[PDB]
Amino acid sequence: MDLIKYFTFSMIIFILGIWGILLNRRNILIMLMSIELMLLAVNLNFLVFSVSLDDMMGQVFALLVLTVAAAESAIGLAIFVITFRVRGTI
Amino acid sequence: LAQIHASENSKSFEQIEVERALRKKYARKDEDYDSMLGITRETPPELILPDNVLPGGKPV
Amino acid sequence: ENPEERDRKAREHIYEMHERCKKIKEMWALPIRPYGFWTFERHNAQLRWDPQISQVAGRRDPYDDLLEDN
Amino acid sequence: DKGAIEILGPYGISYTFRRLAERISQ
Amino acid sequence: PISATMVGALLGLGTQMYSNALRKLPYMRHPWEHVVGMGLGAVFANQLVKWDVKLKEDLDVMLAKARAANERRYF
Amino acid sequence: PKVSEDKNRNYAVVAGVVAIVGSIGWYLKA
Amino acid sequence: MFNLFLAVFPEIFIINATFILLIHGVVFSTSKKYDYPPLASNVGWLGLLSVLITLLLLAAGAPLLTIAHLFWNNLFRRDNFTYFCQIFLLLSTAGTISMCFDFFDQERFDAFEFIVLILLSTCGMLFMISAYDLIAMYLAIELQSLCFYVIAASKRKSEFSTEAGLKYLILGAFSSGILLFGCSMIYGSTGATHFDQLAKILTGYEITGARSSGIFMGILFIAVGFLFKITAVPFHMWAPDIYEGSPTPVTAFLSIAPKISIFANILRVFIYGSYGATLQQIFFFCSIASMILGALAAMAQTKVKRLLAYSSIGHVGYICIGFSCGTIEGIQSLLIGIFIYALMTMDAFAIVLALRQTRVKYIADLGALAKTNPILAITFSITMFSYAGIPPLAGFCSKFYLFFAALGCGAYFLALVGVVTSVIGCFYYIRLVKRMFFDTPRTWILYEPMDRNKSLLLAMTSFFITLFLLYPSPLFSVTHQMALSLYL
Amino acid sequence: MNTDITALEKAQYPVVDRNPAFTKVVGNFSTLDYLRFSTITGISVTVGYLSGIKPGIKGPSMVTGGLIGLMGGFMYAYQNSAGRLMGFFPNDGEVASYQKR
Amino acid sequence: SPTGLPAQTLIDRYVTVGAYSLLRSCTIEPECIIGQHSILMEGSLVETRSILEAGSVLPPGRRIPSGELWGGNPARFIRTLTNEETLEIPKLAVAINHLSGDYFSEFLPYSTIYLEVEKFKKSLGI
Amino acid sequence: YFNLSGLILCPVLGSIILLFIPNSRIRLIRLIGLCASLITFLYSLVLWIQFDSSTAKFQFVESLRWLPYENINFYLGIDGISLFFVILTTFLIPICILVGWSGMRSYGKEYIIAFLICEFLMIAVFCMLDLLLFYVFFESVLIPMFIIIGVWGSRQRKIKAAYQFFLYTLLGSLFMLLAILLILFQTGTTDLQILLTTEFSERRQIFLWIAFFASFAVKVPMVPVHIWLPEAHVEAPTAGSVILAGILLKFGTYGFLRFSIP
Amino acid sequence: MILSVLSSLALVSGLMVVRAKNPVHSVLFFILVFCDTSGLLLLLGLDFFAMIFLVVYIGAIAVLFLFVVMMFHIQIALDNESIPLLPTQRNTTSLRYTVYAGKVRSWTNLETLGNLLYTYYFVWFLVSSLILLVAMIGAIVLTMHRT
Ligand SMILES: CCCCCCCCCCC(CCCCCCCCCC)(CO[C@H]1O[C@@H](CO)[C@H](O[C@@H]2O[C@@H](CO)[C@H](O)[C@@H](O)[C@@H]2O)[C@@H](O)[C@@H]1O)CO[C@H]1O[C@@H](CO)[C@H](O[C@@H]2O[C@@H](CO)[C@H](O)[C@@H](O)[C@@H]2O)[C@@H](O)[C@H]1O
Ligand SMILES: CCCCC/C=C/C/C=C\C/C=C/C/C=C/CCCC(=O)O[C@H](COC(=O)CCCCCCCCCCCCCCCCC)COP(=O)(O)O[C@H]1[C@H](O)[C@H](O)[C@@H](O)[C@H](O)[C@H]1O
Ligand SMILES: CCCCCCCCCCCCCCCCCC(=O)O[C@@H](COC(=O)CCCCCCCCCCCCCCC)COP(=O)(O)OCC[N+](C)(C)C
Ligand SMILES: CCCCCCCCCCCCCCCCCCCC(=O)O[C@H](COC(=O)CCCCCCCCCCCCCC)COP(=O)(O)OCCN
Repeated sequence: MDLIKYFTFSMIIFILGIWGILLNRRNILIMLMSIELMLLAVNLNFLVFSVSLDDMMGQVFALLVLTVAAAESAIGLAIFVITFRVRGTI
Repeated sequence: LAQIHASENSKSFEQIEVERALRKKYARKDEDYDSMLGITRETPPELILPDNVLPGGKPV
Repeated sequence: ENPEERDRKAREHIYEMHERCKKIKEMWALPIRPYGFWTFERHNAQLRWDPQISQVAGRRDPYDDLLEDN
Repeated sequence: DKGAIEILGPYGISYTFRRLAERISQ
Repeated sequence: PISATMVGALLGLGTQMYSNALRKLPYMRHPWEHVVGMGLGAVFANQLVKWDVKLKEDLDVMLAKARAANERRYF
Repeated sequence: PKVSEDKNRNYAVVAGVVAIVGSIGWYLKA
Repeated sequence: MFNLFLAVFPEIFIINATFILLIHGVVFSTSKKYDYPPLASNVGWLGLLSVLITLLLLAAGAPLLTIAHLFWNNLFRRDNFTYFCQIFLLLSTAGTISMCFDFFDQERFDAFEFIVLILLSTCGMLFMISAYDLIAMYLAIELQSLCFYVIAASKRKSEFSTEAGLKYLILGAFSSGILLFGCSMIYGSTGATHFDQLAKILTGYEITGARSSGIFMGILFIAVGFLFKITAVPFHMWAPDIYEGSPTPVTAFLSIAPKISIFANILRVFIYGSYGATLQQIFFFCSIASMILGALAAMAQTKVKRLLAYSSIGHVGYICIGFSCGTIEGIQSLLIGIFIYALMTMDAFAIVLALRQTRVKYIADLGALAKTNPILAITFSITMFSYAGIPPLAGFCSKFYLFFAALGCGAYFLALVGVVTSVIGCFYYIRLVKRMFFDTPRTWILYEPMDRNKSLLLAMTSFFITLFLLYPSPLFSVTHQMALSLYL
Repeated sequence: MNTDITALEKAQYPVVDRNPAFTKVVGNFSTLDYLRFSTITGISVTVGYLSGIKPGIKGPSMVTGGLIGLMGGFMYAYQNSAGRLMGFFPNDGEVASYQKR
Repeated sequence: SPTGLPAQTLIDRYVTVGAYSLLRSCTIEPECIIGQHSILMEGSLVETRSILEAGSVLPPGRRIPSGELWGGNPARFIRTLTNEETLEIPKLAVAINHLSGDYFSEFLPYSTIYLEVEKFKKSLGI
Repeated sequence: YFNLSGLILCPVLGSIILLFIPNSRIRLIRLIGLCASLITFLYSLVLWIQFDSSTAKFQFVESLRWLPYENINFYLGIDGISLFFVILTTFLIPICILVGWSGMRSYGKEYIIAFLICEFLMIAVFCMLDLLLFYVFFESVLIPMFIIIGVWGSRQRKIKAAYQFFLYTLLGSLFMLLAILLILFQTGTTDLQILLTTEFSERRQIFLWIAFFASFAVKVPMVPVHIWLPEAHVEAPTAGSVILAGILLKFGTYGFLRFSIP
Repeated sequence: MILSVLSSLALVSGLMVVRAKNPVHSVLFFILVFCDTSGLLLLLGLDFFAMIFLVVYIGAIAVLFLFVVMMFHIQIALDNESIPLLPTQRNTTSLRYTVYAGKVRSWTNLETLGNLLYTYYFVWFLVSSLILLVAMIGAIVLTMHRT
């Protein structure tokens, strides 16, 4: 049993990301790193399923979701930077 | 106060059009876009009154 | 109004309205998913594209390339 | 009219929506 | 009767004068664009009727296909 | 003074005339 | 080979036009000869022209949308539903661009990248409607989400705009993560991502033998993510705050365009994802809760934009009534409601933007509007009554036919909730009409007259709203044609 | 790469040269195609000129609008000509020309 | 203004200012009627729903109480306005607005005097 | 040939003409409104003359498509029951115009326009032979009467009375609309000539009858919902009370005579 | 064995990320999460994806997050689908059929991906390109103050 472990690890990563978004409502940076943790967990799901089913439709999707995750990081950090400037606090 | 009225009531047609265009161009301002572009649009001298007619002589 | 024409129009209106009513009720009786919509040609496109891309590298039977030499 | 019909009507007691809509901030 | 051309022209004139009213201007501010609006309204109404007829025909065809597909369930 | 001097404005006038003529022909030829 | 691209000229044109506009703006905004011209209106007009030209390309080429369908099969699927949905989306985008012209001049919004980002979001939604795969749908959703995150925080110096953008980005990223986990769980259970394959693999085993935990969980997660996207309660975490803090021209676009495409995706998911009527229950509860919460929350609003946001939530619930009843007459009611709601929302936001030049914030601000501008008050009252659903207006037809569809499937509980919510909505909509005409405030606020674009848009939409019942046949015909084409 | 030009909805008009080349479609342009091309180009040029006066760039806006109009009008004319050749639009003249060929 | 309030000359809605009226830094509250040859000096307040008689002068810093009729060169109290007068006050402003709108339709957006200027220039060359 | 189309279009033209007339021309507005009302009244009187009194079939029938499949359509017709209601509702309007003759300088064009829209919407109510559209014009009268009560009310109480009237009318309206929808789904159409020849099951008759009674009893106050009529009557202009007492109280009785009882 | 420890360390790192006082430590553990995920991917044979995770996640995004945290404030804060196989592999390992036909010409994870990323699914590739362009454009307009 290895598919079970691979899915359980990513499920726990997803749960941790959701917890970080929920628990750390006061801090903005944690609310971005938790989203990135969730994206990492989903990408791991797609790659593991692609290897398990012997299909290339999960690897293409993981590569294409890396771009979305990076662009979300960029836009979120820009928005945070401009947000701190205006109100002077987080 | 008579001096600004005298300088306004004697302008030619060409000067009036130019001043109207400048007044329209500088009616509303956007400091954010100017800062993003690194420029500072300043009101032309044709749209500046002498400080001797302002309520308390405001230079700024 | 001509009494005959008015009555004839009224009866014809009732008759045609009843036929249209039956037609529209049967129209409403149609299910959202038609009977075997996967059998339609618009919903069967992989069955016609995969044979065209069957010999493309990355989709071939491993023993296929071992026999294409001769 | 002014009593039971009004109190049980639209504004004698049906104006609890003020005490109900304002609670939607929760 | 009431043709699509006349109702379209009336709607175009009405929307032009409605736009003029909404801007606190006189109703017949620019007379030429009233004529332009009448023409555009007539064209739009005629095109709407012409499109409605074809749309009903296509709906009838699609419904005939759907009924034929459903009827085959009984075989 | 029988000459329009602005070259850019003249080209806009030509383009507008061409657009009107083409629209009329489009509404007539089809 | 070049003729295989006849199916993507409407998208190729808009992409290339956006590139040309970006090059033009960046070259001439940072120029010394012209003294850094504020060419936001220029780019806006050229973008509106580009939208009209790609509308001409898309509408005229109707027989050519199925060309090379086998070659494009794995990428996207174009059909009659996609054709009309895309045409309506382009029309809404053009209307929003027309409304936002006055915003660039009076308030001096000189950033031309706003129009470029709007065009890119439009391209993303065009790719969204025709998307026939989980991958394509997710990518288009992310593209439009980013284009909206950037423009939500366009007012950098504003406290509300930055907070609104941050909340929007966090909520959208969380929803995208949930949806994407659902897609992963579906892919790992069926091995397929194409909608045809995912329909053939799920249409037979209708939970007849056992409930597949992976498939059920993936369907539920996709539904939850989509419900976040349309802001149906309890997934309306920060939607009123986002609507309030966002710029009004921005709020106009997010209230219309992101809903048409997402509803198209939800329909193209229902065509295959009807797994044991699981979504029908979820959408049933979501619609009831959305109607109830919108009705009970819009009565406690004093600002115009928060009331518009809660009206949008209530109308989303009213539309989801159609989702809860899966039938041709249910999907048709859903599409008619979407169309009418989009037109009413465009009308209301044009009215709001007309008064935004004088900084309107509260409902009491528009107190003596019946005296200063006695025709704008009439137009706004007409729009409010259309929101309420008064019979003579066009807003009654959508609610009427949605209630008919709900009663068709036999859901009597939905009808009662809809009726009560309609009563409450009508009360808080005529409350606004009371302020304009019946109150006599001591202090009046005088507004400056609007421009030609918004005046024409208001006139056309007001003539549509009042005179829709006289000739409603084309809308019903096209809607019935679209609903049938979802399957055949 | 393997390609397929077949369409889901069949052509309702006679089909001549089902997969036309770019040069042949361009050489099939009729008077109506040139009319719509010129109309779109002129409308775009006029809109660009009118919209660029307030910023102060008439010529640059004229050229940008002209490029947009040329691209859009050319693709519209190509779409119409290809549809006529492939049989999706009424090809009254195309069948007359290619029958005597 | 002498009173210390801002000296902007502000006229609210439905205010009828009679002819030959000299206003300087005065503030007139809504629904007021100012008579002919009336002089409102600096920092003078005319409260709402009040009528000032023709030829009346009020020194700087004076105030006209709401709902009263005032007149005279050193403006004094005359009587208290009835309901009918204080409700017909805005109707006079509306009627004058209608007359002004009647006058407003006599002028096109652009005059045709530039043609006369061009003819005059042509009579002298350019 | 005098038909029901012209009788309905006359108030439409009257309201459209006044819509684009400057408010300074007070004399012209009053003259045109009064002339339109009188022409409509004479049209109704002529419609009386050519009324056959020996046939139960609906007379002067007119049709206009509403749904694309002709399921529901604008069917206009009069019988011996609704003829006098049409005559009365066209006769009362010129009286209402003449009532506010002296004070019309203050109300403006929106007064006569509101009354003409009221006449247009009430003529169609008594002439509709389609159940659904009878509801559409049945509850379209609220907006003109809401405006009449609120804008031209007497005291500040006008806001409360308008709310009460509007709320009661909505409560009746939607509960009747549900019954109309149930009838449409089962029968298949909403034509009166078809709904009068369809055998309804005994169980469904009581529910539908109660739902119809809910909307009609409000507009013909029986006992428990007669608390809006006095307040609306007192807080209304002199001509506004004539409309509420002369016509709007005849909707419930006509609704019972036309739909519920058959 | 290797899977268990490589998963446990990643779980602890993520837990520390979501429950860290100093954001610098949170970002440092956020790096370790991907450091472990890369090894987990390497255990699957996806060598290319592990290297890209190193290049992209902890090469670009982690560096960007570190830049933002540091210079700015450093302020404080189963049985249904696939039933598992029980450990019966003494005989199962012997029951291992190897098909030599699929090994004569074997592709790598890189060229297998590139065979279909650019030809058969190129539209999604261009959509990701457009997303990157949107990010580039939005970076400036939000954060730009010249002179
Ligand atoms: C909001 C205003 C409310 C006004 C509506 C009430 C006033 C009544 C006039 C409504 C009006 C204009 C619509 C106005 C659009 C609004 C403006 C939009 C914005 C513009 C700024 C349409 O009304 C008719 O249109 C018919 C459709 O054809 C429909 O009949 C149904 O059709 C079947 C379907 O297939 C159904 O199966 C079936 O059950 C019905 O037979 C009905 O809708 C109705 O009879 C008037 O009719 C006008 O269209 C047609 C007649 O047809 C006339 O020309 C036609 O052209 C060719 C056909 O293309 C024909 O070859 C030609 O022979 C004919 O001459 C016109 O000269 C004019 O008469
Ligand atoms: C009495 C019975 C008849 C009664 C009927 C009489 C009919 C008269 C005949 C034709 C009427 C024509 C109507 C067409 C009108 C179009 C709108 C006018 C457009 C126009 O502003 O002009 C040109 C623009 O150039 C074009 O960008 C686009 C302009 C292209 C179109 C101009 C071509 C006009 C030629 C028409 C053919 C004339 C043929 C002879 C006609 C006379 C018969 C002998 C002047 O630009 P410009 O920079 O100096 O200034 C403009 C202008 O001020 C405003 O548009 C703006 O304020 C400003 O921003 C700027 O844009
Ligand atoms: C070919 C593929 C696309 C290549 C570009 C892709 C990127 C798009 C970039 C678009 C923005 C840049 C567009 C070119 C900017 C330069 C414009 C230009 O060449 O004209 C100049 C000057 O060149 C001209 O002579 C005017 C040319 C405009 C009129 C040309 C006819 C209209 C052509 C439009 C339709 C054809 C499309 C363009 C040709 C392919 C502008 O005139 P002014 O400087 O204002 O005139 C000087 C006098 N005064 C300042 C006092 C006003
Ligand atoms: C539907 C129910 C029936 C309704 C009735 C329909 C009747 C048919 C339509 C009749 C229209 C009549 C209009 C008269 C013609 C006047 C047009 C002149 C406009 C013009 O000259 O261009 C400039 C503005 O452009 C503009 O004003 C263009 C404004 C266009 C706004 C909408 C653009 C299309 C959006 C897509 C449709 C809307 C959404 C639908 C889903 C004017 O410039 P200026 O001198 O005034 O000064 C600067 C102001 N900018």
